[PDB]
Amino acid sequence: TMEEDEEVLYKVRAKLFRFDADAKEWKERGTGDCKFLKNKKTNKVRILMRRDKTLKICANHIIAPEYTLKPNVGSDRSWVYACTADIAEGEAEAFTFAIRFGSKENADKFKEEFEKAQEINKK
Amino acid sequence: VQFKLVLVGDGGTGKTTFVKRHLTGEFEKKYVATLGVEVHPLVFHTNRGPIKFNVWDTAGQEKFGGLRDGYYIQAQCAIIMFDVTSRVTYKNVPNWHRDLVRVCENIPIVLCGNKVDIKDRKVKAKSIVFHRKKNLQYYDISAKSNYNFEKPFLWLARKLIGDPNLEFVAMPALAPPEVVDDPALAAQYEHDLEVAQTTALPDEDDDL
Amino acid sequence: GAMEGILDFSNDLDIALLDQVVSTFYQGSGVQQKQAQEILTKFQDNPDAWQKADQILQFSTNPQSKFIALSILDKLITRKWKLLPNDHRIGIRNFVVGMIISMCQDDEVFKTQKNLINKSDLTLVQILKQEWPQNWPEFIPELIGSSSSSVNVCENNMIVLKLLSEEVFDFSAEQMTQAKALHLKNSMSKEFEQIFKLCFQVLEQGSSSSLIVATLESLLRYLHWIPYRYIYETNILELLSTKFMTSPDTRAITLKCLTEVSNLKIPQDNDLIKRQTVLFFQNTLQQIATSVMPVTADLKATYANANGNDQSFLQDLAMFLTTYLARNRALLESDESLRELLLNAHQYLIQLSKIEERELFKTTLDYWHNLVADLFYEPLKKHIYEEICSQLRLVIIENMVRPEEVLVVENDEGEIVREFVKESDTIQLYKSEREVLVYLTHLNVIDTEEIMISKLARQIDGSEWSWHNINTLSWAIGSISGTMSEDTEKRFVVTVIKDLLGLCEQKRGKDNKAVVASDIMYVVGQYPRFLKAHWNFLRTVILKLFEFMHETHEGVQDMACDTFIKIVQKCKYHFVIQQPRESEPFIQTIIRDIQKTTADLQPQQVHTFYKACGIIISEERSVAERNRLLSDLMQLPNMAWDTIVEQSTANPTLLLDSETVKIIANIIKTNVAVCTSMGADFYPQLGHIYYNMLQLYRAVSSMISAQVAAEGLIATKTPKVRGLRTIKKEILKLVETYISKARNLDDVVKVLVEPLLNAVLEDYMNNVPDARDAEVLNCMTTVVEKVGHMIPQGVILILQSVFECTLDMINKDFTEYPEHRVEFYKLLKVINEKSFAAFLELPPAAFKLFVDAICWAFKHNNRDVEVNGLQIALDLVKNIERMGNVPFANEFHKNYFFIFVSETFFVLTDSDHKSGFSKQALLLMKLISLVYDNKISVPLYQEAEVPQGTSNQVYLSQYLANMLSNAFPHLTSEQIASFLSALTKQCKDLVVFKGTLRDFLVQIKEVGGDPTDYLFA
Ligand SMILES: Nc1nc2c(ncn2[C@@H]2O[C@H](COP(=O)(O)OP(=O)(O)OP(=O)(O)O)[C@@H](O)[C@H]2O)c(=O)[nH]1
Ligand SMILES: [Cl-]
Ligand SMILES: [Cl-]
Ligand SMILES: [Cl-]
Ligand SMILES: [Cl-]
Ligand SMILES: [Cl-]
Ligand SMILES: [Cl-]
Ligand SMILES: [Mg+2]
Ligand SMILES: [Mg+2]
Repeated sequence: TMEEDEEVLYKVRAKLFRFDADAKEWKERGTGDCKFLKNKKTNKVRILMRRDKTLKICANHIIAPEYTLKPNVGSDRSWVYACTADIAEGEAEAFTFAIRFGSKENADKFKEEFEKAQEINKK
Repeated sequence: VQFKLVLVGDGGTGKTTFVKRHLTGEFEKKYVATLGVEVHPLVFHTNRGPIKFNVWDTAGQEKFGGLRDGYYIQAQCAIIMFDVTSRVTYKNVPNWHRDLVRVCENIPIVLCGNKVDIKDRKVKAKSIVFHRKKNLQYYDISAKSNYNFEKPFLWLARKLIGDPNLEFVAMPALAPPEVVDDPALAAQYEHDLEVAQTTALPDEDDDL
Repeated sequence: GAMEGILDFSNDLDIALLDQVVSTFYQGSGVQQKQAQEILTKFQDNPDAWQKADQILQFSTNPQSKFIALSILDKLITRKWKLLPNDHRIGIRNFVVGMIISMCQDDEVFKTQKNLINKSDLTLVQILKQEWPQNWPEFIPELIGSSSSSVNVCENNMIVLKLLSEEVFDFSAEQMTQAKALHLKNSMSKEFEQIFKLCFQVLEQGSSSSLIVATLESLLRYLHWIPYRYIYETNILELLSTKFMTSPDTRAITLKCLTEVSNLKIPQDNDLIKRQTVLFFQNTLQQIATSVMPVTADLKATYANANGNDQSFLQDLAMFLTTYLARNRALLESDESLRELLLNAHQYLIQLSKIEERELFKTTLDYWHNLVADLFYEPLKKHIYEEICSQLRLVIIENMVRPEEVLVVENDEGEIVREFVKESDTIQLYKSEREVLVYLTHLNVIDTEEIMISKLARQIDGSEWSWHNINTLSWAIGSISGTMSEDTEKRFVVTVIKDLLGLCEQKRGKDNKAVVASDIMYVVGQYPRFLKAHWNFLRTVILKLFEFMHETHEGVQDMACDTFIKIVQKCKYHFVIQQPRESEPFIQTIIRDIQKTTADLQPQQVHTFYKACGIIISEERSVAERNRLLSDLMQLPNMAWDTIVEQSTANPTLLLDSETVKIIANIIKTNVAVCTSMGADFYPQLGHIYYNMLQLYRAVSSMISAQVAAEGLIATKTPKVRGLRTIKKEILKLVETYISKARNLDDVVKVLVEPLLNAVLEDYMNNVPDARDAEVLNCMTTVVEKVGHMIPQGVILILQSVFECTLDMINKDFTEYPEHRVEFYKLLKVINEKSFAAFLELPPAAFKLFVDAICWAFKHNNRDVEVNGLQIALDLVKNIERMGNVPFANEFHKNYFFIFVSETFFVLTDSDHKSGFSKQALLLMKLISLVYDNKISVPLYQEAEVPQGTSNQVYLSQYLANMLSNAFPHLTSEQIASFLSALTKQCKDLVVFKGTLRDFLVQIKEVGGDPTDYLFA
């Protein structure tokens, strides 16, 4: 799985979207467990998310200190952010993601963990 | 290791939506009728290595049928789709099956009843028996709720590889790039993110 | 690029280039494959492409190219064959026949090009459907004899005959007119003596050939239709049941042939045909036992290994056994020399029923239902099957699947969780299992209890403990409720409850507690009769449910509330009375600690709890004590409500608190939930809130409009506005819920309706489209349905406020505003049914939009819209007819009769609304019968158009002939005239009328349809 050298800092169920600006609409990329994984050798923290049943990767990127979580006009339980190097589908790509959770509490927990992981990565 | 899969069924039953869900994760809500055929490669990781389906997603509307049974040549498996909210699409399943097996006489075939997420169901479980004498696998599926959405490919893979214990496994996850561009230095960042923020996410009443 | 050259028909076709395009499409990938696809489709679609087929078939080196050439001819043959001059048809016939013979006589081509030869055979069969036998009387004699000169040609002729039989008997009903289907069936029937002669000879002189298999494949098709004497008066049954079962390469097709034989309903007075039906079964089962596997074989393991064709064989064996035995097992039940055969066959089915494969298990379960239903009714039969039924009890009890009520499930990581989705397929499988197990319990109640009771002991004593084992056992125990005596049930259920309770006290961890709790809840909810008669148990059960409502597992809490509802719908009486040994009725105890009990429940589970209390409360029929019980129940929401209204009106800006909006929505939802179960009895509680609720509706409506104006349409997506609109929706839902169940309709009209319409109608009409709630239309539908006849002016006001503005939302496309679409036509349906006078009071321009809206509904593929649109048109035609010979009705027909006829014809004939065929035909029949019954009092035509005095009958046929001539120019005048003559004669006979329409739909898909086809009836 290439996860055996990592510690699960945080896990939450979520639905991930990517923005398609050609169509100016959000498109689902996956639903499943969003995991914050800290590599035990480098202490680098990444988001890794796999789809239910197929276990296919829909998010794989470092939680960069440069990223910023922003609200979406329609939701009190989601965050959108620009990511510049996600390798879920092969070569590194940039996306505008949105990630939605089961509750506002989960979304607030995710944001606090996201920022904790950003501090870890700055070292 | 790749296998040709033809996907057939009446127009609007959900063939392209089902394929797009598997390709990209998305749920396409609009109905854009397929013109002839669209071919999409589709890879699954298994405990027996990767399996690749070349998915021939064919047109169900007669006036868009293109080459019709010409698409079936050299197929190694197939999915016949119908819509459990539309009885006419089930009544046409014998017709699609007839055309298919006249070209592909000995292939594994899954019969799929789509849209089982809709509450007002018209083709009830007990009505669905066409697969019995024809040796097809049957699944209730929903591309919308993803109920059983992996099962047609898992069953076909087990038949094509010849291993009933085959399972999907978690794809490898390489360490992602650590040095990345700051998106906020990209100038169009402010415009691009505002558009994303002020476009509402779909289905805000869903549980996720 | 170079590939496009094949589309230029002003040059000779570059055959090598076609083959490369084809190769790129089939063997290539990416952009090149996709470009080649578009080029091939355009080439195939060129109306002159068939002139190239001869050339492609002779000179191409690509079998796929030749397949496509045949597809091109196939389109020509099935569609425009009759325009070709006869020399061209004879010519095409000759080189298709010649190519087939040539390919079969080349051994290497016959072996390697099966796809292409099969396609050519099908193409020939299409020619036969056009030409045979009237222009080809010698085909069957020519086929039969050409078979003797070559093994390959003989085999391929079996393929041609198989396909011909398929096209004429199995797939004709949709694809041919009734008359042509009958013509081709009679033609094949006339010639079948010779065909069977050839088939039987091949079968006698062979063992395992590809020629044998092909011949048996053709026989499988014949068995659908041929006379019985060919099966029972030749040697063919012995050959099928012995010789062809021995060899594996003929076994699968022979089993399928024997399944088809097994379904014919024999002449049941004939003792010799009966002996032959017994014998072929004896032979087949003997072949299975000695050549394939003995009756003791572990078919579960065999199927799971999935070697070779084992799975298909075991599927086909189940189909054979169930088909034969459902039809013929009585032939085996009285003769004692047949007992072992009867029981071995059923023992094979027992083994098949252990296979882990849901669809196969359902196939055998269908048979078991057939068997046990018969043993339940038919004297002196059940003892024959005692050992089979005892084994079956075990199989079903050990393989029960999860009932709908059980909300906790084991996920893929091994955790017990609330179910994500309902599973209609397993819910149905559970109900099928319950049906069989109910019967089996009646057949031997002692065996059933013994099995279940000893299985339970091995769960308590741990020797067989597991989630799967306690689950399947508990589900089986619940499923047989109603099968036992109340006295055996008493001891049985008492035993199961106490044992399951002890299970729950013992097992540690959230997961084992949630599993055993769900099993306790399933069992108790299934046995209301026992709980009714035993208050001490009912009380502990209910109190135990209240304990489960405090568990951390949401699946357990949800299930406790649903089980509460389920028990109380049946046992409510024992909550409303005072029990001996109890200080007060239990309903009053429940109401008192309602805050304590529900404290850990989520809002929607709290609402279910209140709905349950509403069920109990409505058991009380003394009006005074019930209104007091209602008042007692609603204390906490009424107290929250009273607070909210005094603060909300003291400063209208307290509603921007999003937490206040949530509290308001839950108060209304609590009222909806209680009103759902109490119905008309809810009226006192609605009276306490009604006027302040409608004021809140207004205040919320103003905030929504102000938010949209200040922030734009995107405001409707915000959590704030969605929360405000939920207050409006829940308020409409409460009123709709009450009015749907109300009995005092005078109070509805005199107290409720006027403030309702003042509060909702103008707000709907004067909001922008994206702010309009489709629930307004839904609420108005119930108002019109229940009291529309008492408020004719209100119905007119409803129409004026919603009709044109909602129509304008939904008449640019078929997709926008899906809820409004559906509710819109539901409302128009009930107004047109119950208050048709309101449409008479429309100005003519608005009535015209009404007709437009109805025909617009025809054209939807969405069934909820389409079905209501066709019903409205039918009801409107009936409404107009009931008015008689008056100006409004005469003007309706002159303005709109032919619009309805032509719009109905358009959706009938355009091949995109086939789901509505029956209602379309019904509507069209009604319109035509109006004219032939002379119910239209004025001329449908203008002064000059035809001679004065001309009947509407003559003019209708002339309008329709002209309409059809221009819309289907490829029909001859006679086709159109014969079709219309049949259609008008048959307008009192729906099934015949529909057949004539289906025949028309066949004929418009081709050229040269026979006009005499319409004389079929
Ligand atoms: N509710 C529901 N809708 C679905 C589901 N699957 C598909 N749909 C919808 O139904 C329509 C199906 O469209 P397509 O997938 O394009 O249909 P198709 O079968 O590919 O049609 P052709 O390409 O014409 O043959 C789309 O509007 C989908 O959004 C489902 O599981 N549930
Ligand atoms: Cl169902
Ligand atoms: Cl071919
Ligand atoms: Cl005979
Ligand atoms: Cl009762
Ligand atoms: Cl119109
Ligand atoms: Cl004519
Ligand atoms: Mg499609
Ligand atoms: Mg790196």
